[PDB]
Amino acid sequence: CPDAVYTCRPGQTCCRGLHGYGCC
Repeated sequence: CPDAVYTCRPGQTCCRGLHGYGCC
């Protein structure tokens, strides 16, 4: 999931981004 190191908001959805994974 994107919530591994990056910074996002609580309750985000694991959405495959350009860097492999990103917060929806």
